[PDB]
Amino acid sequence: DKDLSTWQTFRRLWPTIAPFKAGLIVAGVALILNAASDTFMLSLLKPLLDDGFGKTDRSVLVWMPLVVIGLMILRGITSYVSSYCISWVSGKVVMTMRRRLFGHMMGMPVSFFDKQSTGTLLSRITYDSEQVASSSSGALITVVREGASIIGLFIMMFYYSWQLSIILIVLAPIVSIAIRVVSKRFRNISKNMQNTMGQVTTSAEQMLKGHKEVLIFGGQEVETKRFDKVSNRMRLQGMKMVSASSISDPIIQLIASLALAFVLYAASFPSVMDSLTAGTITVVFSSMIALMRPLKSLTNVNAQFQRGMAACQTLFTILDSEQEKDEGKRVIERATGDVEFRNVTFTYPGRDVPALRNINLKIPAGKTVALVGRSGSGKSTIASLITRFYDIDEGEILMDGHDLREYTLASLRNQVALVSQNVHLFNDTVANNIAYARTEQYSREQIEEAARMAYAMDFINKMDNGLDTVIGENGVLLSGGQRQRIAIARALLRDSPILILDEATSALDTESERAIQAALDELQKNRTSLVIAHRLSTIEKADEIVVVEDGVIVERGTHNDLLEHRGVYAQLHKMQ
Amino acid sequence: DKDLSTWQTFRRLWPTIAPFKAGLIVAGVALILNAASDTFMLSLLKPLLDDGFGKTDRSVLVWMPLVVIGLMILRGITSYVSSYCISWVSGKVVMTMRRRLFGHMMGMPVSFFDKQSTGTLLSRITYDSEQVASSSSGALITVVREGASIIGLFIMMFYYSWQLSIILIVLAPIVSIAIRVVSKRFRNISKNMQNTMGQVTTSAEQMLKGHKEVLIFGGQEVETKRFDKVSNRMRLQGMKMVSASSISDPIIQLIASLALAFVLYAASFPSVMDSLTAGTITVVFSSMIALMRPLKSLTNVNAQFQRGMAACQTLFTILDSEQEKDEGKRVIERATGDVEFRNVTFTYPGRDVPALRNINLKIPAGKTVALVGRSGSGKSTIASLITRFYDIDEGEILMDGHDLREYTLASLRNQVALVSQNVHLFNDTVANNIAYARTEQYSREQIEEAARMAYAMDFINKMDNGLDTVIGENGVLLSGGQRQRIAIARALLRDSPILILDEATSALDTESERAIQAALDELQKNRTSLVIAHRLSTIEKADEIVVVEDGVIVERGTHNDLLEHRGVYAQLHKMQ
Amino acid sequence: QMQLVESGGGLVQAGGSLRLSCAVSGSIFSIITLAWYRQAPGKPRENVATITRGSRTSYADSVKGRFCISKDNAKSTVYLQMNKLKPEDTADYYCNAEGPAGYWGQGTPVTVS
Amino acid sequence: QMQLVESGGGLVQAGGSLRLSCAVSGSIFSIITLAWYRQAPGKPRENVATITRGSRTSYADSVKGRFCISKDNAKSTVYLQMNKLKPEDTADYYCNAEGPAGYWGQGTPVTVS
Ligand SMILES: *[C@@H]1CC(=O)N(CC/N=C2/CN3CCN4CCN(CCN(CC3)CC(=O)OO2)CC(=O)OOC(=O)C4)C1=O
Ligand SMILES: *[C@H]1CC(=O)N(CC/N=C2/CN3CCN4CCN(CCN(CC3)CC(=O)OO2)CC(=O)OOC(=O)C4)C1=O
Ligand SMILES: CCCCCCCCCCCCO[C@@H]1O[C@H](CO)[C@@H](O[C@H]2O[C@H](CO)[C@@H](O)[C@H](O)[C@H]2O)[C@H](O)[C@H]1O
Ligand SMILES: CCCCCCCCCCCCO[C@@H]1O[C@H](CO)[C@@H](O[C@H]2O[C@H](CO)[C@@H](O)[C@H](O)[C@H]2O)[C@H](O)[C@H]1O
Ligand SMILES: Nc1ncnc2c1ncn2[C@@H]1O[C@H](COP(=O)(O)OP(=O)(O)NP(=O)(O)O)[C@@H](O)[C@H]1O
Ligand SMILES: Nc1ncnc2c1ncn2[C@@H]1O[C@H](COP(=O)(O)OP(=O)(O)NP(=O)(O)O)[C@@H](O)[C@H]1O
Ligand SMILES: [Mg+2]
Ligand SMILES: [Mg+2]
Repeated sequence: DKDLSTWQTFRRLWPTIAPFKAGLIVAGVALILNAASDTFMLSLLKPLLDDGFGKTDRSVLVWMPLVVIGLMILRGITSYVSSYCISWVSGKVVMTMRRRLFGHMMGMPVSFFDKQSTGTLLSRITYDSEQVASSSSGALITVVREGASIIGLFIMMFYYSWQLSIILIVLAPIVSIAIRVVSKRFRNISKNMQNTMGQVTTSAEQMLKGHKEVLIFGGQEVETKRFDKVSNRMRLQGMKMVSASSISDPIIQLIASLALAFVLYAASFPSVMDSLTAGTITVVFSSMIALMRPLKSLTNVNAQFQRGMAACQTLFTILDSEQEKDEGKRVIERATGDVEFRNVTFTYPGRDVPALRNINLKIPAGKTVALVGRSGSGKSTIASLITRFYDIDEGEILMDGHDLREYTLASLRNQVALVSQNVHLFNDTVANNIAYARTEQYSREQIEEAARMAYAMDFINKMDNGLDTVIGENGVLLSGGQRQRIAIARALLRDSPILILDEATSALDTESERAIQAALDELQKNRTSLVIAHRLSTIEKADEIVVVEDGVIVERGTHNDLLEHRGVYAQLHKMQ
Repeated sequence: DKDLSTWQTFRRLWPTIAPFKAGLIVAGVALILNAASDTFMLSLLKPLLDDGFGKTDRSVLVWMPLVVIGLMILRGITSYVSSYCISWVSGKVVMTMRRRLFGHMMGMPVSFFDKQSTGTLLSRITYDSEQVASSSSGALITVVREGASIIGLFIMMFYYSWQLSIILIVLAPIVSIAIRVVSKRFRNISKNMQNTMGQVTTSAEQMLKGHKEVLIFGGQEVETKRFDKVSNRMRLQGMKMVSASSISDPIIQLIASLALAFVLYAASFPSVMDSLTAGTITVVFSSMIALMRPLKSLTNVNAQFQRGMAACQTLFTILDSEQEKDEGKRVIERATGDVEFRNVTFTYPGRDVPALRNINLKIPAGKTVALVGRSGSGKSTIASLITRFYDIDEGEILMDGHDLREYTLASLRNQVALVSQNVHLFNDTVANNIAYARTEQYSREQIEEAARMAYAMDFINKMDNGLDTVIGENGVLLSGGQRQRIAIARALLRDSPILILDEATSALDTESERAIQAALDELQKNRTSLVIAHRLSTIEKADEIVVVEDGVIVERGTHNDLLEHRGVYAQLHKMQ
Repeated sequence: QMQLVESGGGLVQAGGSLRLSCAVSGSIFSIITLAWYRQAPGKPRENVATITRGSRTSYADSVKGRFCISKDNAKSTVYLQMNKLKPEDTADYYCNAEGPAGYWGQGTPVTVS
Repeated sequence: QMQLVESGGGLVQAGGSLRLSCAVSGSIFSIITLAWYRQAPGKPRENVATITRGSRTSYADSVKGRFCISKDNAKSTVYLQMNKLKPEDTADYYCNAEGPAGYWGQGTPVTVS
């Protein structure tokens, strides 16, 4: 990170604020009128006192109450207008920033999410954006509303007697440098607090997602001690912020009151008095007194504003990170399905050992390739390379004769349907899980046909509402095989030219697996398929069986040929 | 969310604040002195004007600057003290509330988490507690400071001329009822905003946790549209808050300025003037003007302060929900392992159909029972009942002859080690995952021996740092079989008298599964075990095989006897 | 608790026919597995017939084609129809519910001349 | 690309001994599966010997106990030692790398008198 300024963060924000200039312009006009009303109301002491209540004609006091009430009506109207317009613009800007942040996170590479924690990014969405919102609404309204008041008081004081606006001038730069120093301090503390809040969210999220492990292994004390640590650190950094703010405010108040001391001392001179009455000074010492109150408001709201300025700076740094590399530009309507690995070598980020070494694998159109091998040998990695979750080091992966990097990511991933090894469902009705991202495109007859092909219809008919049954947060209201079959139906609904089954039948019994296999045989007789299997009963009819070991292909063939040749596959078949 | 007033929420908060009374007492004293300094400073117009600058002796102006500077020093010191002490107490209280909320969530039943979303509870921790923190620090400091200033001004005005403190008295109740109405409105809007923020967090969390499904199925537009709705709703509710605040403030300002109009009108009378000089009247007019500025501060921070009050009310409602029902009071040092189901019937919450019907299942000490059956038949449910995740309807589950409900939950769950069907690992090192909640109790030799028994040592030796390798958020930096074997080692490290393997070898190949089985045979020759298996090769040596179907036990026996008798199990064995 | 009592025959002639019954009570009768075992005077218990939820019968080879096992859901009763009996079939017959480690009957002797 | 060339024998007498070689290049030689196939003039290709990563050799029953397959990691070469040859073994011999659908050799005729 690298701090900027308040002006510099507003110069970064400006392209976002530009579409909403009208609200800002009317808010600025209303702010000017509000400051004018305040200053004019304070400058009523001069006629009230000089043109005495009984010394001079009461003509002033005849009309003065109506003037006060009218000024208050005008000030109220302009205060409403300025508050509402600035808050509307601020809400719009914060909404835009939140949406940009969400889209940016959705566009990051998978390797980014491997190295992160959900709590940190969730904190970026929740805590930092709420800091921007709170600051830019409340603290910004107050800052502008006291700055205008201070400027009005300065103008009035310089108008009545400039020989004291001179001390105001000589004291303004000191206040400016003090405020700038304290603001930099505040921005640093705020960034620290953002990191600590990310840690707090990560701690709570880890306890919540692993609740069953906490219970079963008795991890209550450890989780409680980790939350004690992080929450105490959050409190201590908040106290750092408070210490800075409450040591800064009295110093600035003292500097500002040196002006009041100077005005009293200067009036103590006889060479300055007798030039002005009692009433001009009735305005001037009333105005110094009434100036020290907006100063406090301004300084006191500075920490809250800087909590928003620091959050904005953090979001700006995030919003120009590198997203998923997408520099291909040829869409594909429907691939034939002819995927070919050509001498590819892949190393996971930060791992220094190849997960795959020299993979020369052809997956012809309409043929099924089965990857078998021991656990940890690199089958899910091949499946992850086909969908471009990770990018390879050497070699080429071609689809329809062109490298995968030549296509658009959306266009490419439209050609692949994947049942992953770790099934993830959503908190949605069974029907909105089978048709996850295409609920407007697939009818209920198509969804029921997919659910029937995945052997999921019998258990769905027994549920509370059928296809409208809400399943839990991650399908938690289902058994493991039922979650697997819903994921299978989700993949089978979309007639994608490439289907990848990454051990799709691990949680299924044998009869269920055989029914699903019977459906797959008829449905996918002409679609490229890649089955990753540990059970060799699932892949006996594959057109080519590929045995992976430590990341290299150790043999390839059909079931009958691989049963002869007495290789690795014959050993796997024998021990099963 | 049934609302309480500000006083009532402080009366609920008080038992938490009571341990920190000292900070509050010194803060109150410093607040009193600060208000006295402010009022005294403002009351310097009467001698400065009456004892004129040149009309009377300058003896006043000889010393007045030093009085002003001394008052400012005193004000500054007391302002620092009050701000710091109230912020310290507030931080302590917010930390305590956060810790109570975390402990409460950790103590809820599993059925509670089934029906919830992680985003809602995470929002409770992050957003609501941050609202309490921000309010109780900033808005509370401002509210008490401005209240003290207002009371000081009232006292001074009533002191100089009570014939105008009478109008102050007649206007105070109107301001009170206006503020009380607007505050109730603010708390309602704040509770709505808390719910909307829970929805925002749920949306972002669903996108993050299901990122690969979003990518593979092209769900970017649907997720973007969802987030657009929720973020726009959050903005609109914020605008509701702003509308209320900015319509309330001018009305209260107008009511307060009616007092200024009255004072000008009353001074316009000749029967009131000539009783007091240009002095007391100048001070009275200045006091009304300077009173209208704390009123504005009070109302703005009332807007920002009722958010904290509403968050406190929500947290209070949460902190007295029903936790997991734990009314057993006999600890067990180490159960023999003799678990017995006695005619138990179980229905999942809100399901109206029994998941288990009449289960009469004995699991003798030192004996292995294998549960086999079709998917969705109720095996993981039996495993979930043994650990008391859910409580049964009829029948009894006994352990060592006593009902499971007679034991303490911690004591009971200390006797069970479970490899669940859906493996969950923590983002830490491998060694801190194997020894999850007992990192201080198990040595590295014990952890390596567990990892060797789970067949995990060969792949661990190949990792970057060995047992100190950080695995991803959910073990994402591992293959599926490697996550399974780390969970197996985690369970095997603790020599628990009851071991439950809920399809612990689904992601393993056959040789890996056979090595793990060989380790289990020697290690668990005298420990009660319950193996839930779909692969019958895993459970051929179980002392009793139990076939579950639709929630009822359809046959029981040993492998050789169940192969004869040609029942369900013979059919399962034949088709495999 | 589940209990079941046989109501069978006694002495019959060779080549005759017998029909055994065993009323099962206190059970989910439509799901559990029922079977008929027999015990010769010296030999251990041997399975004779089994019926499952789908009325999937399956007989032992030594008796296949002569016996017939069936169950009446409404009456909650399981029947063993014997045809063409032999002296070697003279044994004590037990009904069994849900597996060889499940619930047994008291027994009903059957004698063939 | 992986390529492999046999350097074998020609005509030998019955009961003699032969040793075939096949240098494998461009491969992860220590992991992949190597095998020797032979093709009689009329018969289709038949597997003769296979060796795997652990040097786990397997021999066709028709030739078991007479042949011996081995590989030298340093030289990246796989050997087929033949003993007690027969006229029925006269065929064209191929080395194969990683499976029947993998990479094949050009062939080396072997004739036994
Ligand atoms: C239950 C009792 C019994 O006797 N069993 C075996 C008898 N096998 C029969 C051969 N059957 C083949 C067609 N069966 C389906 C229709 N069955 C009626 C025709 N059966 C003659 C040809 C007449 C029989 O009673 O049984 O004969 C009706 C039936 O379900 O009963 O092999 C069979 O069962 C199929 C038992 O299993
Ligand atoms: C590779 C080439 C070959 O000839 N093979 C089979 C030969 N079988 C042998 C039987 N052997 C049993 C003990 N062997 C382990 C030690 N072997 C040395 C002792 N062998 C005689 C008894 C001498 C042989 O050369 O082979 O004999 C060393 C060895 O690894 O070679 O069955 C066997 O192999 C085990 C092939 O597989
Ligand atoms: C965080 C929520 C805030 C929402 C409400 C914000 C209220 C205050 C917003 C205005 C702040 C001052 O607005 C100020 O506008 C000028 C307008 O040209 C910007 O000036 C900008 O335009 C020029 C001219 O094209 C460009 O060089 C560049 O984009 C930038 O310098 C300032 O950089 C910005 O700081
Ligand atoms: C989140 C904010 C954290 C910091 C908040 C700082 C402000 C705290 C002060 C709030 C005002 C004092 O609050 C007030 O305390 C008194 C005791 O002194 C409590 O009163 C207590 O004693 C009274 C009188 O016997 C009994 O009703 C009862 O035993 C108990 O409620 C009030 O219930 C509480 O309303
Ligand atoms: N995201 C990742 N980052 C780093 N290493 C990884 C990652 N995923 C897998 N690996 C490792 O890469 C290697 C290849 O594994 P992977 O492709 O996941 O295996 P697999 O063969 O599908 N395993 P399995 O499910 O157990 O049968 C193994 O060492 C993994 O531990
Ligand atoms: N938390 C839950 N709430 C409601 N119903 C549930 C819940 N968990 C499981 N079920 C249902 O309860 C029944 C029993 O299933 P469960 O005990 O999970 O299965 P299982 O026999 O272990 N099958 P499998 O997980 O495939 O090996 C099934 O209908 C499940 O869908
Ligand atoms: Mg895998
Ligand atoms: Mg299960």
